[PDB]
Amino acid sequence: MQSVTQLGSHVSVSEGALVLLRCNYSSSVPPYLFWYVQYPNQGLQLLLKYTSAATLVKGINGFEAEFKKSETSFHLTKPSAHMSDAAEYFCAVSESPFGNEKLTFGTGTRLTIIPNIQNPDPAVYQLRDSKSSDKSVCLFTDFDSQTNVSQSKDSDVYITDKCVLDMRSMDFKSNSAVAWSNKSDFACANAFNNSIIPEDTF
Amino acid sequence: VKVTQSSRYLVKRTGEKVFLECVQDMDHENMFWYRQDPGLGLRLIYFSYDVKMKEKGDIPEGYSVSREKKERFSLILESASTNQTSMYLCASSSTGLPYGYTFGSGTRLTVVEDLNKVFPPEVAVFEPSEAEISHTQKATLVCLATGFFPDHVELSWWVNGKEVHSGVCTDPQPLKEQPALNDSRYSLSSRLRVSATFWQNPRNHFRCQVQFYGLSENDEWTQDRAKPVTQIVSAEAWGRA
Repeated sequence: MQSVTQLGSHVSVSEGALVLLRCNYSSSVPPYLFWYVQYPNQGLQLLLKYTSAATLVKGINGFEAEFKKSETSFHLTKPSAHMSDAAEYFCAVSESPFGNEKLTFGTGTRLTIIPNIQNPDPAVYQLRDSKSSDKSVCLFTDFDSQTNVSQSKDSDVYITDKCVLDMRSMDFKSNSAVAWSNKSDFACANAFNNSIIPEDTF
Repeated sequence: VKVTQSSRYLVKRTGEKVFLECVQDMDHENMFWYRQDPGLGLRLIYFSYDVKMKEKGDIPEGYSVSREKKERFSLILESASTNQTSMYLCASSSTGLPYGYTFGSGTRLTVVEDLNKVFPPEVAVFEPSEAEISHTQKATLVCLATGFFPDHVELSWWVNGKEVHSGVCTDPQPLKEQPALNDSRYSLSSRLRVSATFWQNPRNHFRCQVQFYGLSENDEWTQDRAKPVTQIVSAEAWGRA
């Protein structure tokens, strides 16, 4: 239980690919190690713990970690990443076999999973709900994860980054970013601009 | 078998002295207060191994702690600064039981140099583009939440009175409405996607809900405008032919 580090504060992996989250520790005494995950909205929750009860530990949500004493490591793996694995992950160490007595945490690894968009028809669309006041949002949606949305240049125009929604029942996922302004000389058809696909429909 | 913290967010002014409680129903000898910052994981401020006992963590500087009864663990910031702006996490455990830590569920605290800067969010919804509906037979409604400081909001979607999680994405971080102003205000957007038939059925109801967390009733102002208190701002829209 002296210290812990998690090299790699941010990991982005394709849906279905291998997940690996680093953990290394130093301990003057026998160490006991723990992995916690923190889902976007909720709190911290035990994924798995190691006690001197066996080397390869199996934990919740399809994860596993190996206690390799000869590298001072306890890396977290899952063979095939699921959208629902997106979260922050923390490695801790304790002098107690059960994690009763103080835990020292590492700094966290933010895991981001990249959806595999199957059949992309990218497009920019104009939405205005006719409650209509200081109103006009533009939706760039249904693009491939190759595509990143770059920030604004005109500092009085707002673009939000891409986000990924999943309509579970139709095994259908899709990416979107939103853009808006109150400015009268602002058009959906020239609002987004960057790393953008020719086949964009309108 | 829960550890409860006193408030889920709070707002406070630079220089003020602040008190967070934590409480637990498991008869636990051990209680800990950490803080959580991006890039820095969890850092232990203070802990306590019995009633009336205390001991500095890795970063006690600026803080003080109070264990009065076996069930309570209060953390106290001697004088708010913006580097005590953080998410504070309490945990408790038993010496004897083999179960480890139970964590509370956070309190976010933001500290500002001027209480007049806090605002609720105005919440508009935007109805799908006709052109999406025809090209794809789906229907994306967008919610914007705007004019909030500080970044304390919780946006949810509700479809005929039942909340929904399938078909939703919300910005993980908000953007700065005015990127120069140190204490610039904030906006957040979310999306709700449904099959166009759903959208083309005025028996179906959608509401964008935005729970904000600002000033508590104890706080003191009189600007002409409503006291920016914890609240739910919604907006809605019905199905359409």
